Amino acid sequence: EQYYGTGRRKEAVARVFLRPGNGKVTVNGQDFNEYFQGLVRAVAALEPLRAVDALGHFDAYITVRGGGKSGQIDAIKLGIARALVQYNPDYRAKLKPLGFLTRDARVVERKKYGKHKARRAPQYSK
Amino acid sequence: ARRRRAEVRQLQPDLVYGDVLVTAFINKIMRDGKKNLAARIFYDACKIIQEKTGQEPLKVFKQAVENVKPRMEVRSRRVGGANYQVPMEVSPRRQQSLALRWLVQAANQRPERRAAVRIAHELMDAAEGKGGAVKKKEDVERMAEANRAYAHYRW
Amino acid sequence: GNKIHPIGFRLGITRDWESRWYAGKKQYRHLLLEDQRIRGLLEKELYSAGLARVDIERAADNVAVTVHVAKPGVVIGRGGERIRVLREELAKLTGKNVALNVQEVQNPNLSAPLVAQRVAEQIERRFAVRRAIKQAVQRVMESGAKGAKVIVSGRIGGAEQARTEWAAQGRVPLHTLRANIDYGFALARTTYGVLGVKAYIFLGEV
Amino acid sequence: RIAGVEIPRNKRVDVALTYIYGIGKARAKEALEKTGINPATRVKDLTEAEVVRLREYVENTWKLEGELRAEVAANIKRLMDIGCYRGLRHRRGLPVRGQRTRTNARTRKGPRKT
Amino acid sequence: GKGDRRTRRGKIWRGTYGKYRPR
Amino acid sequence: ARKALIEKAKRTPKFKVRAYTRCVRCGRARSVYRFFGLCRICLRELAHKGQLPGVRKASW
Amino acid sequence: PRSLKKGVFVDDHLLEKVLELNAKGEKRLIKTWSRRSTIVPEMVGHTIAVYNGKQHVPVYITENMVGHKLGEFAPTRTYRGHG
Amino acid sequence: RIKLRGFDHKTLDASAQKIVEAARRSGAQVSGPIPLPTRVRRFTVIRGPFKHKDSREHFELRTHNRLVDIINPNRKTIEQLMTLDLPTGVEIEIKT
RNA sequence: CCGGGCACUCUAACGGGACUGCCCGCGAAAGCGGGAGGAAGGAGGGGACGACGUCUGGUCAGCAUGGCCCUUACGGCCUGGGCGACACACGUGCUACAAUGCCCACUACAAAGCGAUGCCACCCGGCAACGGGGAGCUAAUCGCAAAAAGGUGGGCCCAGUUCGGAUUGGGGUCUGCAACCCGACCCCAUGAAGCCGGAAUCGCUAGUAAUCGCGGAUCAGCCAUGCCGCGGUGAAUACG
Ligand SMILES: [Zn+2]
Repeated sequence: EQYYGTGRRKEAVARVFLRPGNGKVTVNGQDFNEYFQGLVRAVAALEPLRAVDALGHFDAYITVRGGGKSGQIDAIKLGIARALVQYNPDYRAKLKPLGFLTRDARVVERKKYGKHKARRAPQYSK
Repeated sequence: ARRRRAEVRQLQPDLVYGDVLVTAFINKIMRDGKKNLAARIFYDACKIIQEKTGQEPLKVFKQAVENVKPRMEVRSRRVGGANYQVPMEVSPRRQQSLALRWLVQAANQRPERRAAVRIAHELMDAAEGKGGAVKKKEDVERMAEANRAYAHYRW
Repeated sequence: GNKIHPIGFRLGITRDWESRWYAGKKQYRHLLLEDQRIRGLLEKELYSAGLARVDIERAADNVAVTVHVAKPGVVIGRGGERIRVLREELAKLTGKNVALNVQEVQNPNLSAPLVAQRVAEQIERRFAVRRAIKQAVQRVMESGAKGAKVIVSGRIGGAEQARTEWAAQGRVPLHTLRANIDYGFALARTTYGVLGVKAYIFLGEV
Repeated sequence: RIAGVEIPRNKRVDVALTYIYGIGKARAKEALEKTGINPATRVKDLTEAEVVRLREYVENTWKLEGELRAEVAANIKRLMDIGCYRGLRHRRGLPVRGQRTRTNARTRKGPRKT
Repeated sequence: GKGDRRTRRGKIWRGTYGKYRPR
Repeated sequence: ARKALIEKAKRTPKFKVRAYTRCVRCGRARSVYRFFGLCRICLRELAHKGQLPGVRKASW
Repeated sequence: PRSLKKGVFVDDHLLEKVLELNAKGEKRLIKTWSRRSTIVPEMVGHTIAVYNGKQHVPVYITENMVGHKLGEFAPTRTYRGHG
Repeated sequence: RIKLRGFDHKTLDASAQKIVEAARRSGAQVSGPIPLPTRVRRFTVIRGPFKHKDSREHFELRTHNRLVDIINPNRKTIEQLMTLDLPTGVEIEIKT
């Protein structure tokens, strides 16, 4: 029936829900392409559903918050990986080799004092 | 880069062609993280070459890269009062990136106003073994091979 | 020149704030101000008694004050005269109900401030700086301290050229956060200038 | 053509109007409206009744090329006469609006003199 | 560009509002 | 010339605009925090002093 | 510029002095510390030694200097070039 | 409905847990101790008194928030409510 | 939006969790490379943390301080001007010189902070700045506040440009007692240099660079492109 995961990627939270069907995608009450229109990268969110091929099996009701769409996209790749193994832990095989089940540890590094950016030291002349 | 060799980044294969190398060429296209912009500009030139000489663009792509993948180059070496430029091989890691950087630069210099066409003409002439990017590869190894007398100084 | 203050480095880790009182934006600045002057008024009014700590908590409209000292009888006065003498005189300054309290310095050879103070009065009286330090550090470690260090900078012994003298003993792990390390500073000024005094007393890595 | 100068035919009237000294995007964005003229039409794409409409209109709306330059120099001329601080800056040819005179006044001082 | 008050972007970089940057 | 100056900052002027904020502790004028009234130095001193309730080295 | 919603600011004591000499006719060259005021049309025909920071610089008030501040015509700085 | 604001979380939680039992002692609803997001107020400053702007030092005031609510006021608790134990690093708000 | 529930996220406290823990091999060991699991693997990332001392470094202008120095003055008040000058020279920044662009309109997506004489919703007038009203907010609930780049469509068509906005003329809004020197912002007009920059030279190895925007401190105002942070997108390369 209902299946859930969570998406977190660089300040992006993704609440994913897997209800079996033809592969619907509602992102904040919107179509996938609707909420991601003009987004080149915003196609791989279902690739975990292309790792294990229940693409036309589960209808995806999902919400997302925080960060750009791209970060929102990665959280989607996370949430999709979650309910799958929750649905079928056998899916962990063909996901762990695919790395979908690991969260992106990358985060916007803290900006330091003195440094313009996290590592952008001002140009100095001796 | 003194302790380890700082192994490469495993790029993510693209959505359209599932390639990392395509993703690689995008990165040389990408400016200011504007991968959405650069992504179309490649995929647009995909359509373009798919129109002019309608084939597999990727077939056009790698064929273009093979025509510009360098294999021998010089390296500066100021041994004594003369700086040497030793003819050197190239790793496939650096073969592509040099070739990748070469094509994009030549694509940065064609006259057609939108970049997607400059890429379009560039990859075409690239697979055609023509254009300054191909010339860039030609000139180097020629320049490289022209100084084979410094071969044994290779380090 | 380059090291961190040990107390602030350990606030909320192993060491606790010296005046606990919640405040808002509107009253934090005002209630702080009288809180500062209370530290000063009790300071002179208790330095002779050997002041150790002035903990100032703020209940509703009355300052929960706690003074740590080695001479409680010297603090309270003639059977509690001076305490009232200050408990009133203090509230005159703060204006609110100045709730004053005294607390003895159990093993005053561990009070980094008092250990600093005592070294000051010695060097305040021309005593041997290099000697007083060791004698200072000695009984400190002799008093059960798990590590102690004392440093002094300035015109050591009236010399027109400054210098930093210091003696230590026992483990003094300044970097260990959970190393309970009482800091003590003593401003010992002479006829020929001022001498800085710092007391480091490691007690236990609680 | 128009009040002082001609508009580039291959360019749309929008930038063409602004080419008039004394006319920016604002008046360019407006005179077409008060004259009801479509801006998209190129200068070569302009009918006579439109232009004479716009010409007489804009020429009767604001002093643009010569008359405008009169007061401009006039305003600075009258400034220099009273001897105001502002007039001092002009008569010295230095940054009039409180700019940092020490550096970055090349726009008012031109080439460098080391 | 970003230094143009008349440009909306200029007021953006300027962080203000004018005729060319409504609110 | 600071005490009368830091005293002058205490009295009220002919116009509210002259009312500026000095350190309550060191009388300093620059880098003075409205929330504390202390200079950036007096803050740091009292900060490590532990007399500042809640205040502490912010190290995220 | 000063908001026209707000009145045209003029130092009243200096303004009042001007209105005073108006009744007493053009005379009594007015030294002023009041650089900040704007000239008023009454002020025309008068003269003032406007204070420049160290000195009261004499300024004759014409109609060409009505809508300006007083201090404008008193240059507070003396520049003569370099060398 | 009661708010709790302090600089410690322990004293809050010490205060909060005590109060949470208090209305629990004689009433309900004892709305659970809800940790509101802790309003932090950074304070950055140069370490040195003179220049060397670069070397800084960050300070903070984590005014930690906690809260509990009472659905039924339960005036027998209300006297218990006003009969409160407020440590010196806690402030309290009233509602229901 | 509500009732309704705490599922979920989140909020904020306590814990667990990564310890070469485990398997292979090397190694006397230390450890080392491979693998397994694992969210995290070999220092998981980033912080705070700066030894003896060095630089007779900096600071007497934060403070305190020995000493020397002035007391109808070098002290204190007021007024104004200066610290903003300006032939010049250097450092550090911002904006650019364009089509991977610029402009317009619509449409999204954050974080982190701030706010009772402050955020000011919303409304009206006003080209706008802003002004007149005016609720909520007393703070996860009111607001600041729109994120911007991004996406859609439109225009521009290589142009010193619909690039560029410097300067300057004028007309205004706001703060302020007062914006001349000496504020910012709005509007009109003006439309400078600048076609990617010699010698040389800087930073950066990952969510980094680069780019886009957001908040706060001081502050009435702001001369803030600074500073401290916050987030969006998001790289290339490392032979050695
Ligand atoms: Zn201070």
